[PDB]
Amino acid sequence: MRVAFSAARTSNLAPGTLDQPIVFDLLLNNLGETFDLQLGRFNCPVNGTYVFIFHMLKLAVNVPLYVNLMKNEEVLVSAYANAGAPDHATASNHAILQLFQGDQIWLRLHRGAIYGSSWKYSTFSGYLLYQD
Amino acid sequence: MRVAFSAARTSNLAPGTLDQPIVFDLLLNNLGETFDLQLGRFNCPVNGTYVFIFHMLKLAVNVPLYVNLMKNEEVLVSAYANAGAPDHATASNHAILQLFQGDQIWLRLHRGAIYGSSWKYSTFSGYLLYQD
Amino acid sequence: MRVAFSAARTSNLAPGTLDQPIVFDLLLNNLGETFDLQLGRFNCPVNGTYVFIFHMLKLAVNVPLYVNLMKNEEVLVSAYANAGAPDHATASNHAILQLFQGDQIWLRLHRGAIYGSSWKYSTFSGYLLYQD
Repeated sequence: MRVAFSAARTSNLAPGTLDQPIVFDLLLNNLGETFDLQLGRFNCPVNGTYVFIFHMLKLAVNVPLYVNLMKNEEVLVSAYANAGAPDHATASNHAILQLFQGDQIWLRLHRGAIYGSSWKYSTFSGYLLYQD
Repeated sequence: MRVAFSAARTSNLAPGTLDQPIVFDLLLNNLGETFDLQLGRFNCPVNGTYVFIFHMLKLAVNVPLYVNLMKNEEVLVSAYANAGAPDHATASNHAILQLFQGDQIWLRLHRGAIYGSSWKYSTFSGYLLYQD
Repeated sequence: MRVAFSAARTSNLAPGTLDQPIVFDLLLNNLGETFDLQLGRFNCPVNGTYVFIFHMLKLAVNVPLYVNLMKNEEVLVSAYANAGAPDHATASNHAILQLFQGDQIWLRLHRGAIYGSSWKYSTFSGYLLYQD
């Protein structure tokens, strides 16, 4: 009945193929124990309205970053970042939606690469707003 | 007593003049039925503290994007995006405020143009945090 | 038991040294009276889960912007912005965490400079999600 997670990447993610899940290595919060770091997946524990937000810093290489917020296998919302130079830029978006118990929410690295360090530029959080 | 909307643009918005409302074509959520897609307006149904957030991806043209979050006819907070090249960039901000029943919250495209597609880069959400 | 602040900078901040606090001059909201504008500090009034978010627009000079969300003296999460030219760009991030009464949350300008005007590009908000 109370759910809130906040996760960060503290090391770089540069997958060898397109459309890979963004796994996280650190949790700033995991109230309700709903977030699986190793899979990078939020497991919905109760039917309700949930809020999600993410900020992904891209690696400082001249290659764009595309990120999707996913519900199961569906793209919900997306973000783009590109510096037009070997520099960082940030891909961010948010969503509010009704979920059912068992729904999985996760972040997909469609294309590009993500910067991770102990300063936690690259973050992903969500919480239960209204139960039902 | 429970209010949450999340809207997206799935087609481009390139108004012919400055200071035009950002209309939305798709709702990811409309708990409480407070958001009018066609006008792009949130109609406050009850006095309370509300949270708003937006992410607007600009068209890939060398022209900056300025967006205002509006309360009735007043600029509340603003966002800027510019790539310095024919590339996308994202204008985002947020606000938390006390509203009265009948207040209207909406997004204004001050200058520039907004990218819309089925991948839903360009989003606008809000919700009731505390009733009163 | 109900806490929500939203603050903005309406004038430029260009500190003479690294790692300075971002003070705010304007409050869009201060439900619970927890935010000290002059220090730019949120004073946690009750143990609970809190959400924070910020958007900082950098000055239009070719110098990057680094911002940290701080808990007492600890970096929680960070943001970067750079245009690669004399142009604005936005440093944003968010976090959800458990705090105790007496904890202080604030924004640190690690390096760079922040743009402030009446259009309120540069914002910082937080609220109590769950008391306990």
